[PDB]
Amino acid sequence: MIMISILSLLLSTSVTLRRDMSILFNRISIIALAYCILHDTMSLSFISKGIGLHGGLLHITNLTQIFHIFIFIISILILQLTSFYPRKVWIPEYSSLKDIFFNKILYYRTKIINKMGEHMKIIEYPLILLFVISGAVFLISTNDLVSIFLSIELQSYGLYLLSTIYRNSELSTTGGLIYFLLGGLSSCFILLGTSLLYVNSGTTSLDGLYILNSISDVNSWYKPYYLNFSLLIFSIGFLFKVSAAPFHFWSPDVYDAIPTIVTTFVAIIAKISIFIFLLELVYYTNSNANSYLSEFSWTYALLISSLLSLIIGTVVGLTQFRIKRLLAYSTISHVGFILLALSVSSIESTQAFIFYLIQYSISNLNAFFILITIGFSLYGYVTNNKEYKSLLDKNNSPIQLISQLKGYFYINPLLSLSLAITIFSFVGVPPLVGFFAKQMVLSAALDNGYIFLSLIAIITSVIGAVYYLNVIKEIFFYSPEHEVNPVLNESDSNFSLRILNEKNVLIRSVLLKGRNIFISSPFSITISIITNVILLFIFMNKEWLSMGTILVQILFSA
Amino acid sequence: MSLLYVLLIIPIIGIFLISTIDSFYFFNVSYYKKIALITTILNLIVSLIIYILFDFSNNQFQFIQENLDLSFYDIYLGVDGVSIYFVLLTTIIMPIALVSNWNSITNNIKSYLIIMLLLETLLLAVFLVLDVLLFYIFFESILPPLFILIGLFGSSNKVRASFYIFLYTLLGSLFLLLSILTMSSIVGTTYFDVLLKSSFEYTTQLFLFFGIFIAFAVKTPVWGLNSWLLRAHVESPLGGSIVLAAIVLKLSLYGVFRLILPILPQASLNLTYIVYAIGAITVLYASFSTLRTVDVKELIAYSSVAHAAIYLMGVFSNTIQGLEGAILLGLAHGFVSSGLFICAGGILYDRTGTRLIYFFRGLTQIMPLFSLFFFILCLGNAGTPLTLNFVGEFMSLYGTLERLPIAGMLASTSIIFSAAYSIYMYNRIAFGGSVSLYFIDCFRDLTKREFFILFTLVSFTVILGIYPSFVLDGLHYNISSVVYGIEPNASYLT
Amino acid sequence: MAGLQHYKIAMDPALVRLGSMISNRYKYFRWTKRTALVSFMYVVVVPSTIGYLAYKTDGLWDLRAKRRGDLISER
Amino acid sequence: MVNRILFWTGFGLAVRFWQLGIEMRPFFNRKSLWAYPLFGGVGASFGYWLQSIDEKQTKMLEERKQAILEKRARRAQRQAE
Amino acid sequence: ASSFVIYNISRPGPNGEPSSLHKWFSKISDYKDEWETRNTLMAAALEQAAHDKHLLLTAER
Amino acid sequence: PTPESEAFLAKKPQVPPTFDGVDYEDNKRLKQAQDAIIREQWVQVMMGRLVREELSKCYYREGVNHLEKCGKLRERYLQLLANAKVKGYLFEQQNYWSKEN
Ligand SMILES: CCCCCCCCCCCCCCCCCC(=O)OC[C@H](COP(=O)(O)OCCN)OC(=O)CCCCCCCCCCCCCCCCC
Ligand SMILES: CCCCCCCCCCCCCCCCCC(=O)OC[C@H](COP(=O)(O)OCCN)OC(=O)CCCCCCCCCCCCCCCCC
Repeated sequence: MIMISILSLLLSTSVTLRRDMSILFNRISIIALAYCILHDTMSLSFISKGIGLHGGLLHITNLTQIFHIFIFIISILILQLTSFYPRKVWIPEYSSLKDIFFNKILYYRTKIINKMGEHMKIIEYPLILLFVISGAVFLISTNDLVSIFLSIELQSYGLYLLSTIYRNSELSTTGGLIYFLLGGLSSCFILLGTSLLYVNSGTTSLDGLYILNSISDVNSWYKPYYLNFSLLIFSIGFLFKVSAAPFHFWSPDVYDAIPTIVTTFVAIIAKISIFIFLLELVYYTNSNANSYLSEFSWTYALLISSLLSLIIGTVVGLTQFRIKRLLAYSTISHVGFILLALSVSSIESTQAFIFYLIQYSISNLNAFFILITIGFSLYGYVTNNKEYKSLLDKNNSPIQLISQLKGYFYINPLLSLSLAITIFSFVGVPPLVGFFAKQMVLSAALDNGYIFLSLIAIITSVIGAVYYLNVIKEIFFYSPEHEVNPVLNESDSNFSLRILNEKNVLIRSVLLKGRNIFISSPFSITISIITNVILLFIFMNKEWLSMGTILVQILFSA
Repeated sequence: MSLLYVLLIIPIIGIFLISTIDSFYFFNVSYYKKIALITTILNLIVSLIIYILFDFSNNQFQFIQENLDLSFYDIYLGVDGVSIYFVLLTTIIMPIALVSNWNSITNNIKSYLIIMLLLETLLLAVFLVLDVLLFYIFFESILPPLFILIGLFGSSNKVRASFYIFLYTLLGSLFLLLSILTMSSIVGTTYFDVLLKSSFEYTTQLFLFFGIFIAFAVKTPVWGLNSWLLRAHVESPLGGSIVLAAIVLKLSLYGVFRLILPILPQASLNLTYIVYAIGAITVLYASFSTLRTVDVKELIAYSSVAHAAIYLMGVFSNTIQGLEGAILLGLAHGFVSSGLFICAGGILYDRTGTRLIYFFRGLTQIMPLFSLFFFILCLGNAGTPLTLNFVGEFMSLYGTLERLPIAGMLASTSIIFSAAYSIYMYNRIAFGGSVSLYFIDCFRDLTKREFFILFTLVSFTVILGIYPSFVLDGLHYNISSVVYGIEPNASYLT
Repeated sequence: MAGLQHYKIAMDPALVRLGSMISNRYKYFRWTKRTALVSFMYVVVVPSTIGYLAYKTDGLWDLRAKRRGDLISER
Repeated sequence: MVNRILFWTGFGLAVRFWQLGIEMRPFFNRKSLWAYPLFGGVGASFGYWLQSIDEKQTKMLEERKQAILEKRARRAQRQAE
Repeated sequence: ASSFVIYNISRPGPNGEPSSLHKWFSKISDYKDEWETRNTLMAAALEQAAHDKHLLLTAER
Repeated sequence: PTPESEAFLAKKPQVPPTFDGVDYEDNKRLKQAQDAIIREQWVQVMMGRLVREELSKCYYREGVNHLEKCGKLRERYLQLLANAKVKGYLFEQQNYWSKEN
């Protein structure tokens, strides 16, 4: 279905040059991904460690199909950013169901809703978006060394294209160059690792590699050192793509330079596909008998990177003043927790891994959604701050500095509380979902004898909390630097709105002002659902946690 | 709907009404303050109904509601003697905290009341949960509302204060969380009725003890880990300060009864000489330090440190008297420290705008109602008899002396220095010359509001100081369950 | 000065300056011979002394119902 | 106090409340009042669905536990020799 | 005056039979075995719940 | 003997004060055992309270002759002071001991 949509969208896109079609194409991509969820919901009625498909080059598991749906749902939520205008006009005289569904309203919308904004004029943006999704879901379902390489390039090349698709921004083309150049080096290490597996084992099949690993784990002439060493080189390339330390330098630069709406997709979708792919490869290569194999296990690169990410993510975030660089470093610290759970290969840690990945993706999505919504809300506000005037790409990244959030609690108190809840979920304060995620990882690491890493995880968490608190302090402890726009409410600056019936006949005529210009419903509702999932998780945890419990039992089923 | 769940629900309804009433009526700020106050009053009324029905000699948790729809993280509530009086202290204190700020907020009043009401639900949840992870979840849930209370309504140095109280508490609690997770892994559950039944191995108990004690020492606080209290309790708004000193300090004390006395008795017995050295050091170093403190609220904040050391020494005495004294002193300190913060942060700081003790002199001449209550609270802070502060200090110190005499004698010396710093402060403020020449305007005496939030606090300490049996009657059988030891001829009856 | 208007005080500059120096003093602490010895006396020795005496004498005595011909020493 | 329908009816009610507060739109204007039944109706539907999911999850987890005691039994019985 | 009045009328009287209001406060707070029944089922249910997790968490890889 | 009041019917321990034979899995019986431990300890101690009470009346009634007339009441308290102390159930619950050792 994703492939039919890509081909069908491309054909419809090929024969048009109208940039006013961009919003419509984004909405059709939402509809198309909804069918993809339907076809994969249909496919979960079986219990198996895996079914190889299509000549054995692909495979399907219950885990694979669950995370296809999650990738689809995250992509639908993100696609809203380019499918609905950021602002709307609301009035009590056009709020009934008979109104929204039988009557129409008319006003000069173009300036109010930013009809011609850059993020509403890119025809091919939803199409490159679906290309990345195809690479991500193919990587999850990959069963072969060549399939691994093709899927990772497919996802990677699309992300480079998305970082540059805003071709008139000097920042975006610069960020696209950086990701491609360092990303291309990372892809050599993946190809080198895959090639070294093939030249030694004689197979591109992951099944066969697992069989070779399993027999060689006994307790002479062809001792299989290649498998751990190759997967070590192979894993390093995947650590770059999740921005794990010490391979993380690119992301604070790339995430800040590319537009925020692009950053939302680019910084979320890629970690889910790589981590899920790594999870299975960690399980089937994990030696049981303490032999010479286990001492050279490639998974120490994951444990070292988790350690290095816990320190770099929290320490370096202390001095960041630009909000997008802070989120990049906040992400690095969270992949430190994710990588600890992947490294401990226990039933408990795999449940913790599965839960942590989903809740962090939801939470990081909220932070970006709140940050974009605050940017779209400042339209009716002005400021005289000299720092804000000297910012580059203000239209692509309206909020660039933490100081821009100063006194946002006095501009929109409830939206500021949603930001605070999300950030407090990042620190791990109970009873927020973020706490329960960190709690499961720590309990699983503690139960497996990972005491030293568990202690560094708690210590770095206090350091990380400092810059989290620093964002909250700017929003709540100070009065804002933004003033409401005088000419929007000046007792005579009122624009007109017509309310018309099914037959385009006038019903009423109302004069409106800037205080009638609100945030669009898609963004407020998405923030409201996710914020309440974060806050109220303790009453809704049974099904969500039981899903991962069952998934791990299938994976571990002796 | 259990009475205990009613306790957690009323303050949430008050939050709903506070934040929606404008859609039904520009609403006046007086309305919000009246909704919040009545909300806390009905919560107090429910806690009094529970106490009438409460049974003093039952080893079953009372007023528990059957869930039976088990999930991963379920909230079970129940109450026995050790938790019943902390619940009452929370319900009595919070209305007084609301009145103590009636006139002194003047901005973001909706946010102040919603934060104050939420803090009540969380703090009550701490004392009512029947699970060790549930305990931790509520002990920590109060940091973000506490962080935002100080920053929104605190004094000049409220940024450094809010960071200190957040990061100290989190860092210590993270070590308590590690200890709690080890317990749940070995036992499979943190529910009280089945975790206390278990028996941990000595070295496990040893490492479980450090993790928990590191958190309880940051929260006591012990001397040297008390920077956060010096900053937060002073920079906080008056209502925040009352809640912080009279309720939040008690969570570590109540947590010693549920997390270490029943499960870690060997570790507690073998490590008392370390707890007592820290407890003895805190009694002396804090007492000497508050003698030289020049900010009136910091002097009163620093007194909390010295008294918290005394009931921290009591809970580790393994004696019936020390444990009863520790709860009675923690309760007594709740009323008296609340009154002393109202006297300093509410009465003096609203009149003068400063808290430096250098500027005050002879206040008795113009303010005889303030001095009358201030003296009675300075007597109670000195452990004078007919205050609940003496009964708690004497019972807490007797247990400390019997368990380990060298620490008892040193902790006893606090009878001198508590008096010393309490009366010395009292004289430099109420006595010690005529009215300070720095005051240009004359000052008015207690308003009716100030008189009645002090009369209420001095009534509770005095009545409980003459008849402490009201509280001791509901602690005798439950306190007995946490004692560890046996007599030569009573053990192993046949 | 604060949110709620207070009475007019003769805010003495010297006393105001003294109360600010105290609140800012922590920023100027330094490690020297004096400050290292005092900080080592209060934090280590005196506490470890009490800990030594508490450890050494834990269980040394019991006073309960002691009579003539029966000592107080328990160990 | 964990009822799937009551909780999720309220969750949908809370989503609408938080949404209107985020938009800084009035919480209760009479022409918009159809939305709370709608939000709570969709919320109730999500929780009837979660009911069926929880039922199937319970059956499958219960089946897995039996397989786990079954595996331990036939391994222990094999060790009797 | 109220303290003198209330104490006198609350006495059990020359005989050991309780007052009219004394019997109400005992009937309402009966709980003869209610806390003993409810607590036992909760403890047993959570003990089994801890057992099921112990099975799943320790399953052979 | 003093008749057993209605109050001293609802709180009588139906079980002996011991932990031998108790299945710690079964909650009712373990809780009853803990109840029997504590109540026996408290019952033994209030004996000292009544003996102390009687000795007080004896002391005043006898004045200077208290050193010679109140002897039996003196010793009975001293024995109780030597033995009776609420020590809890927790040690005995967690530590079995046998006399045939
Ligand atoms: C028993 C388990 C309970 C689990 C949690 C259940 C929910 C608990 C409460 C969570 C948050 C609820 C928020 C309730 C207030 C929402 C209504 C509202 O809009 O209040 C607005 C209020 C004032 O703003 P306003 O009046 O609009 O502007 C006037 C300017 N002149 O502005 C405010 O009131 C903001 C108040 C400050 C922020 C709240 C205190 C800090 C909270 C930190 C959030 C993250 C941690 C969440 C912890 C939840 C409880 C543990
Ligand atoms: C600072 C105070 C410190 C107090 C410390 C504790 C007390 C020790 C010091 C006082 C010593 C004597 C105390 C009073 C003893 C007598 C109390 C009394 O009034 O009893 C009479 C009344 C009925 O007698 P009754 O108990 O029924 O006898 C048969 C029962 N078998 O019994 C009653 O129940 C009636 C109770 C009436 C209310 C109490 C009366 C108190 C009298 C002293 C009041 C002092 C405060 C004055 C307040 C301001 C007055 C202007």
